[PDB]
Amino acid sequence: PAWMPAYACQRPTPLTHHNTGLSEALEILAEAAGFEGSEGRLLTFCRAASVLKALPSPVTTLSQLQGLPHFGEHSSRVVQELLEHGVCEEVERVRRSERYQTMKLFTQIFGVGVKTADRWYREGLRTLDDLREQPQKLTQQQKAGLQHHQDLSTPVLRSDVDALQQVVEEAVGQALPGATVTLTGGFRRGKLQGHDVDFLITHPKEGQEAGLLPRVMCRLQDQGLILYHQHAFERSFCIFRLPQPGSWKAVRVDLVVAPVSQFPFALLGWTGSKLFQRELRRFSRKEKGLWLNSHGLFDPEQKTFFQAASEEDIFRHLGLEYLPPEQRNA
DNA sequence: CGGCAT
DNA sequence: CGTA
DNA sequence: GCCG
Ligand SMILES: O=c1ccn([C@H]2C[C@H](O)[C@@H](COP(=O)(O)NP(=O)(O)OP(=O)(O)O)O2)c(=O)[nH]1
Ligand SMILES: [Cl-]
Ligand SMILES: [Mg+2]
Ligand SMILES: [Mg+2]
Ligand code: NA
Repeated sequence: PAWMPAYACQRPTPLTHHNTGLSEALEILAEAAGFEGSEGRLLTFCRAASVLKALPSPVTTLSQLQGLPHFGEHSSRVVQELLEHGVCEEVERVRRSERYQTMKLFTQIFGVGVKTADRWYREGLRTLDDLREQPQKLTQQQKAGLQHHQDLSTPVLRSDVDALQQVVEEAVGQALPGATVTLTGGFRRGKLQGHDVDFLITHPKEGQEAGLLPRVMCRLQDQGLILYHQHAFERSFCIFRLPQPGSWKAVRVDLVVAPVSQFPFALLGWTGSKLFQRELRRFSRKEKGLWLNSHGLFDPEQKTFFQAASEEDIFRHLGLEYLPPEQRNA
């Protein structure tokens, strides 16, 4: 064989695709690699999973893997076992292990990463109740993640997004006339549910957006909408008290402010997917010698930044065919 | 061998 | 360390 | 784990 470029940013990956079972097994091994501190193995298994998402058809025979980037002996054996038996022993052993289940439980708490989760695991902790019993071990961020864990485990729906965008737009418009709010993250790629809602805020006049995020946060807090926030800043990782009929639920909301000169770069970065953006930044540095992030695209030889008005401008400058957000689901 | 996004 |  |  199939046409398959080596970088995920070089091929469309739609929201709905084939090979979900194969990819899900490889993503288990990727997650497990991360839990053991092997970020390189995590990347390869993520990349191999992503290749299967971009293929035109279901993989039914091992021969359909011939020539594909990021498939070597290990990833191919996993697919082979799934095709020949419907299960992969290594994947089942990982999935059912106490280590994997506990690390997954702890790292899905807001404020907990692999290193913290592993420290707790080595100390004998296994459940969220164990963590509540030892609050000396917890940052304020982790306390918020634990306190709202049940709600944060509930998928965020489009109806939630629409309600949240309205209250964010109200606060932004109170804080700075003419400022705008753009939905980014997974919902912009067409995802129907998510773990949070991500919003990008800017203003058409360069510089007007300075100091905006603290003013937005104060106005949301005054409406009773903020359960948790981190506190001059450009990114806010919040938990909102989202009104529901007769009640409310906690929802993670991320806010990012960019000057309008940087808006295309921030929109590109925050629309994702995470793997798509890692691969795009890798492509930029290795194939073009340019450094890419949410602020800009830097040429370290001329010592200049590329001026962009659109995401299309950035793809074109990197020599890449443009992909709309719904084809960035790597 | 070492990189693996910023 | 955590976060996007 | 895979590859530049
Ligand atoms: O490590 C990261 C995490 C996120 N990002 C970018 C891409 C990602 O799509 C976007 C928003 O991050 P989220 O964690 O909110 N992921 P997403 O919105 O894609 O999915 P969901 O929120 O449903 O998990 O920010 C990175 O660049 N690096
Ligand atoms: Cl960034
Ligand atoms: Mg998101
Ligand atoms: Mg987010
Ligand atoms: Na976490």
